[PDB]
Amino acid sequence: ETKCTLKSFTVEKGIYQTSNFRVQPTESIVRFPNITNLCPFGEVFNATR
Amino acid sequence: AYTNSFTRGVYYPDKVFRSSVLHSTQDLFLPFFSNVTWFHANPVLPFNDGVYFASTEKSNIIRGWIFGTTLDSKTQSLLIVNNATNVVIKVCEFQFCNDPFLGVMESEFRVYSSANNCTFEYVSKNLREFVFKNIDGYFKIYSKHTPINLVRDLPQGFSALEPLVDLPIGINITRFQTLLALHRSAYYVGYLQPRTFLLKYNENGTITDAVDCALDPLS
Amino acid sequence: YADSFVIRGDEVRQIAPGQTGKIADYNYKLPDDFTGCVIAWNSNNL
Amino acid sequence: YGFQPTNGVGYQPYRVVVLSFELLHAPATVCGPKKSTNLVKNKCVNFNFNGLTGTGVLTESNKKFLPFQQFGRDIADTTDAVRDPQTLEILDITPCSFGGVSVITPGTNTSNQVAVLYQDVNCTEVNVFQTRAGCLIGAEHVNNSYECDIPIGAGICASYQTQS
Amino acid sequence: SSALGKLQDVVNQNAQALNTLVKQLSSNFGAISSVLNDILSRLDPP
Ligand SMILES: *[C@@H]1O[C@H](CO)[C@@H](O[C@@H]2O[C@H](CO)[C@@H](O)[C@H](O)[C@H]2NC(C)=O)[C@H](O)[C@H]1NC(C)=O
Ligand SMILES: *[C@@H]1O[C@H](CO)[C@@H](O[C@@H]2O[C@H](CO)[C@@H](O)[C@H](O)[C@H]2NC(C)=O)[C@H](O)[C@H]1NC(C)=O
Ligand SMILES: *[C@@H]1O[C@H](CO)[C@@H](O)[C@H](O)[C@H]1NC(C)=O
Ligand SMILES: *[C@@H]1O[C@H](CO)[C@@H](O)[C@H](O)[C@H]1NC(C)=O
Ligand SMILES: *[C@@H]1O[C@H](CO)[C@@H](O)[C@H](O)[C@H]1NC(C)=O
Ligand SMILES: *[C@@H]1O[C@H](CO)[C@@H](O)[C@H](O)[C@H]1NC(C)=O
Ligand SMILES: *[C@@H]1O[C@H](CO)[C@@H](O)[C@H](O)[C@H]1NC(C)=O
Ligand SMILES: *[C@@H]1O[C@H](CO)[C@@H](O)[C@H](O)[C@H]1NC(C)=O
Ligand SMILES: *[C@@H]1O[C@H](CO)[C@@H](O)[C@H](O)[C@H]1NC(C)=O
Ligand SMILES: *[C@@H]1O[C@H](CO)[C@@H](O)[C@H](O)[C@H]1NC(C)=O
Repeated sequence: ETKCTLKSFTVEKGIYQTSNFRVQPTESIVRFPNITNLCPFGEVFNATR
Repeated sequence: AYTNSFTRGVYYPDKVFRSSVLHSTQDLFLPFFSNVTWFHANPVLPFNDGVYFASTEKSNIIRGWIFGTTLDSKTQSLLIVNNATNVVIKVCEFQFCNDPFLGVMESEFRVYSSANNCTFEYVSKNLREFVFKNIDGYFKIYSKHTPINLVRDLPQGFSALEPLVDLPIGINITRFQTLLALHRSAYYVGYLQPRTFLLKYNENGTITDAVDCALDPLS
Repeated sequence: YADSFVIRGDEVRQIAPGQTGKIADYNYKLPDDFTGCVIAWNSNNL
Repeated sequence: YGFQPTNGVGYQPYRVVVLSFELLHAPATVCGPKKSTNLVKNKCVNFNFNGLTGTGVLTESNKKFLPFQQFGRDIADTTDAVRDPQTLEILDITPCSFGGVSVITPGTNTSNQVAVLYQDVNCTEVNVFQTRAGCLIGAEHVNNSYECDIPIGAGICASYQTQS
Repeated sequence: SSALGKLQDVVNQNAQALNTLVKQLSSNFGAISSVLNDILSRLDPP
């Protein structure tokens, strides 16, 4: 990696920034308010007449 | 009569918590040191952009407001009421008495005479401030209840108003009124304009002070 | 590459670089990095 | 229709419901019931609370919102806390570790050995030596003090001795 | 114990610049939002 970022087959002594690093998200989560109402789809699909 | 607010009508303009900081906002506020009407005990007022509304008593003479454009049929309006039981929000097309009120036997409610086409229902001294605004079909209501150590005069001090309600109505509004409980056996009205304020947040996240940035050169 | 076929007269605007449509989303796609010409002429007489 | 129970299919009564979704020009209205997955802590995740979308690691906190307040943010206006809409508990948000990587070379004309520094990263998240400049792998920590040869930082330097 | 303004000013200038850098991550520059997860959610790739 040093040879790539320095564009050379020889490198001299030193300290060289070559890349970055970061941790990746393991999974995904979702949160939302409880349940309420949700509409009563039982009056039109559940009528007696 | 007319009176002077001092630093009144500050509400939390969003749900965001903030620790000890000074945050700057642009919104619709009641400017500091304003010219607020005085009413004793009432008439049809305008709305035009939000409303501040305080009131003072130990009994409960102020029993809600009524809103809308025509305050009658042929167009829709809101109605917010409170008998000795609890609040009753309602949205129909009404027929409102030109002088609507409720009595105090204790029989009452000569307010309207029509409740057609209802599109929303709901049922269930002192200083009681309210801020009413109406943006994008939502009718927002902020409020605060502070205890005065007077009976019925507008005091001085700072007290921020916390959001109460949110109604996705869609209703147009151009006018509003008030409702009072008669005798059978004091309130103010400010208006809101687009201002820029500087709010000081406590470490618990409450607004303790503010600066109106268009009052004077120091501000 | 000459791609030759026949379509309904409506979705002739469905043969274009970058789009959404029932013809473009299921039966034929062109990349947004397209480079070439599109020719269409009517046919119910054949 | 004179419906009768002994009718061939295609003459028996069918009940029909036609749902018609319309979109005038209001601000919003009815929508589906958003899902709700479990809530983990102490891992870099992709979270989503009500529409607040981001990624990071969630821990439990010592803040106290106001009952109407739904999330917190700091100076520079980044979200650094949140309330989750079912437990009513507030959670700290911390970005998921990141940094630079530097390689320490004694010169390719002398050796092919290298050491690696992971800048301001704790060593657990990557013999192994913890500096204040980060986590350093591939270098031995001696106890003597020489002149500085390659600067690591915060008072630490590295060098090719004897061979390592 | 009861003057180091030249040292305070270089600290203040650097902090004032670093804050202005971060506060620019929330401007549109003429776009629909400031969030890439909002342009990648209500717009097709083209
Ligand atoms: C109308 O109401 C009935 C009764 O509440 C619902 O019937 C249920 O359907 C589920 C799934 O098919 C079954 O597991 C239950 O056993 C049914 N109920 C009973 C009492 O047995 C029906 O789903 C409702 N219709 C709609 C459209 O919601
Ligand atoms: C949402 O519903 C859940 C049901 O799982 C509620 O969870 C309970 O919360 C109460 C607090 O009021 C606790 O006393 C119970 O021990 C909890 N039970 C379980 C199974 O978790 C939750 O309270 C509800 N949230 C809201 C907003 O009402
Ligand atoms: C409020 O405006 C009215 C308008 O005429 C004016 O008479 C009154 O003096 C004003 N009050 C104050 C406190 O400025
Ligand atoms: C209070 O007023 C509402 C307005 O409709 C009414 O529904 C309610 O019944 C009233 N309270 C009582 C005790 O009747
Ligand atoms: C509103 O009420 C009037 C009179 O009752 C009626 O003619 C009209 O149809 C109603 N509105 C709707 C949308 O039905
Ligand atoms: C409110 O009134 C205005 C009058 O200028 C009208 O144009 C507008 O459509 C009304 N609001 C709604 C939601 O229709
Ligand atoms: C609220 O703020 C006060 C003073 O700023 C502080 O003493 C207190 O600990 C905070 N939290 C409370 C009262 O829960
Ligand atoms: C680098 O390598 C060359 C070839 O082996 C050698 O001549 C030179 O001395 C080296 N440079 C050093 C040791 O600094
Ligand atoms: C690194 O992580 C360990 C493990 O929890 C912790 O004890 C330590 O305080 C962290 N920081 C340093 C500088 O070691
Ligand atoms: C370095 O010296 C300290 C003396 O306090 C000692 O505790 C430590 O073990 C030594 N480390 C090595 C690698 O010799």
